[PDB]
Amino acid sequence: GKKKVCYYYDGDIGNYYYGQGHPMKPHRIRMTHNLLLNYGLYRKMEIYRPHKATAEEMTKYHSDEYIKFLRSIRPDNMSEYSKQMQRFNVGEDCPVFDGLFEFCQLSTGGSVAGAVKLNRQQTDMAVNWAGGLHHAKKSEASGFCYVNDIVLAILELLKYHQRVLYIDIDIHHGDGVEEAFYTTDRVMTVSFHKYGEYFPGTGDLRDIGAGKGKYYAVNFPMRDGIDDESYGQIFKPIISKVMEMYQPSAVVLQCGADSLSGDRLGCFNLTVKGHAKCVEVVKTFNLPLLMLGGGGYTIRNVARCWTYETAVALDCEIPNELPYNDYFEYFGPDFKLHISPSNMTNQNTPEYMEKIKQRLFENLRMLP
Ligand SMILES: O=C(CCCCCCC(=O)Nc1ccccc1)NO
Ligand SMILES: [Ca+2]
Ligand code: NA
Ligand SMILES: [Zn+2]
Repeated sequence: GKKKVCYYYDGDIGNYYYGQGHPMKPHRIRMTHNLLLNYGLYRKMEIYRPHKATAEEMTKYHSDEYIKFLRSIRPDNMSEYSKQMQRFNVGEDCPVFDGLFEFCQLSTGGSVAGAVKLNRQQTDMAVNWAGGLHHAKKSEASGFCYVNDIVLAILELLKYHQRVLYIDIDIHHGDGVEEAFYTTDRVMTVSFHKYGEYFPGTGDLRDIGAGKGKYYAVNFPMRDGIDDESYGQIFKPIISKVMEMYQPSAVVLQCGADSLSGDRLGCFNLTVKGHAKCVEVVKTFNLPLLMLGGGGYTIRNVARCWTYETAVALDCEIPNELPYNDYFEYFGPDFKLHISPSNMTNQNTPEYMEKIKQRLFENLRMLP
């Protein structure tokens, strides 16, 4: 049936600035919010302002030393932390910016609050577009991510759920999440990503987990230019097999929008409909679902993607003609919600797609 959706957003989020030339723009979360408000989606869901996650919350995963450094580091005292910055990988991809810790606290707070809401059985779905920062490690920032809100949200879910399924549709491999749960069968991690001389360099299909976690990490490595047809060819069959074999009681879906056509950093060719079909596929399983953000660098397309995926979560049809909004000029020259794929070559042949799927199916046969 139609589901109860709780959505997390803090109006301050859009003001956090990574710095001149940095592609990660928290402003895209505000654009997403303003667009979905203008479509009238607030009438169908509960809108919550997340709390600022504390150090006690963050240290359920991250080390005390790393969190203390994030809590202390500022552009004014940077010069006194040169060594600490190199140790925790802060300074280039993961810059020090005003309000960095507070940005982490709000990104994390939405994911953790959403997980609590699902655990209490007070919502069917929880949405946190400021979350999904999949690369952060126990004691290290990485790929524009500092605090792993996903790992913290899954640890919250594990209090009430024996098995939690994690699915990652961002163009980049969900390394941080896969790493945290690599040796456990209590979380199965499933990542679809561009692989081969691409950030972060991990997610080979041969990386399948270790110890009790062997066969509980799934990687689908892809080439440049994947399209809606090819993605759709494998996503439903793989998720269906995962659901059948793994039988999770809760799901976390990372919806990184950098897998869309025309992304500033991405090299895929999905449309918003192709991306959102993933949400529709996961939705059909009727399991408690936490939907998260992630990458996404062509901000107009990020706002379109996450607005449509919120409408999909709500089973609410919305017009293709964009309503007026505070960022209306960003959506030109068309002013439409949906996007067209580019003429880029799809390097993922149908044979390649079927072969990787068959290899992953062999691995899934190894589950109890
Ligand atoms: O989307 C991501 C993170 C991608 C991180 C890519 C790191 C390399 C990079 O492009 N860094 C960079 C570029 C311009 C300015 C500063 C850093 N994960 O899902
Ligand atoms: Ca991914
Ligand atoms: Na695992
Ligand atoms: Zn990404």
